[PDB]
Amino acid sequence: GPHMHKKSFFDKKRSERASNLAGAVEFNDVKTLLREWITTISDPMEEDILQVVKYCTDLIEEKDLEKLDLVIKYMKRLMQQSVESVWNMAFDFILDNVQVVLQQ
Amino acid sequence: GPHMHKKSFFDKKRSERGSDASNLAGAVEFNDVKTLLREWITTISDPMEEDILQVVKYCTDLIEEKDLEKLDLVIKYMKRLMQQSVESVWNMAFDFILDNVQVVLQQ
Amino acid sequence: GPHMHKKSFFDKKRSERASNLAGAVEFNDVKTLLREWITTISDPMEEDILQVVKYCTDLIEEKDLEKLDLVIKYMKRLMQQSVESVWNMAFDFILDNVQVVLQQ
Amino acid sequence: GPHMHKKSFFDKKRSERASNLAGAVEFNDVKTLLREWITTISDPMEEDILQVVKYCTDLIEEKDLEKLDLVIKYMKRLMQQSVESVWNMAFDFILDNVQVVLQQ
Ligand SMILES: [Mg+2]
Ligand SMILES: [Mg+2]
Ligand SMILES: [Mg+2]
Ligand SMILES: [Mg+2]
Ligand SMILES: [Mg+2]
Ligand code: NI
Ligand code: NI
Ligand code: NI
Ligand code: NI
Ligand code: NI
Ligand code: NI
Repeated sequence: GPHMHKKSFFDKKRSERASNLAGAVEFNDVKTLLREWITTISDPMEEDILQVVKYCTDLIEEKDLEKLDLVIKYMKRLMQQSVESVWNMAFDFILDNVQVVLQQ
Repeated sequence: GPHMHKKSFFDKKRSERGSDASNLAGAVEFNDVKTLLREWITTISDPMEEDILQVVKYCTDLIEEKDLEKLDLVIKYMKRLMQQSVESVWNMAFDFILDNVQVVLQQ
Repeated sequence: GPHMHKKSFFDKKRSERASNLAGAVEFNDVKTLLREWITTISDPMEEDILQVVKYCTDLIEEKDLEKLDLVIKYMKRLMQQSVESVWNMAFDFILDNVQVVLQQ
Repeated sequence: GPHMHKKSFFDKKRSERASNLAGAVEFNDVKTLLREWITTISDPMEEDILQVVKYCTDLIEEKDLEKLDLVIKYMKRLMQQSVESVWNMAFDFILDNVQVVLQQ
């Protein structure tokens, strides 16, 4: 019967190419991915949001809090700039779930 | 680990009433149907695939019982409310509902 | 492209008809639904498993721990009787998630 | 509230590493992945089943019908050998969806 296709952006980008987001390790590569994600996709997928949360918590795990601050500040800018409420809510979720691991 | 909760609007509403024949979350009559519709587009910021597909089924069930008259109203109502949203997710949800309904109508 | 349909058993049963499972309030009605679910369906759906967990936590909420014990003991029997690992795992998940709410 | 985690096996294996299954191109690599998937996982995920269907259709796309026959014959053996009905049904779905693309 009728169906919708939920395509993971980060799965595609990883398929096209140690804390990494869709394979990207360096901050300039990571911000290129996040820019393409936020500006190209209209509805962020749960999988992709959770893949970003894992990247951030992996940064916390390897104590690279410098990169984490850059990643969060960049996402804050782009996602809060968005006219779409889904991207505003996606940021709150990412932030709230990162804060929890930081506060441990 | 971290998680998101995808709650079905029409499942909730069917639990609150529920059922009375073609229905949307239990609602059979147009005036109770446009009401469940009314409440969905207006409250929910991100529509769920389940709810979108529950609407498509209702519409195709109308086509099935040849109630093309009620179907005209149901689509005409959603065409009104969904197209007039600022959120792209609701614009895309309408295209999907329409495109899938048109296919069955065009048969 | 190709796709799979996840069909909710409890949604169907509710459609065909204050703590309730697919509309059923009385224990004899609830055990009839659970019997039909476990003995009729080959692969339990996440939605249906979570709909059972909600019913069980709603019982805890209205302090009807008598009904809850009957519901769990009945599901233990039927789901552990199953040859299919999916039904065995579905029970563990329901039990583990009910214990959490009981322990609160 | 209560939740289930659907972890993609092939996403994990691709993350740990032109037609490929989770990065694996050569048949011995592909059969190693399929063996670990079928023998390690109790309930196959929709995403992973659809990732296998995409690999087979990608083989059809590059006209490598030799590799496709090896992949299907191997999956037939392992998935039909399984005690779990979910794996028997997963094979039928993969085969039926491959036949559709072959019939085009
Ligand atoms: Mg917040
Ligand atoms: Mg269209
Ligand atoms: Mg346990
Ligand atoms: Mg399953
Ligand atoms: Mg077949
Ligand atoms: Ni279908
Ligand atoms: Ni979790
Ligand atoms: Ni439902
Ligand atoms: Ni499709
Ligand atoms: Ni939760
Ligand atoms: Ni994935």
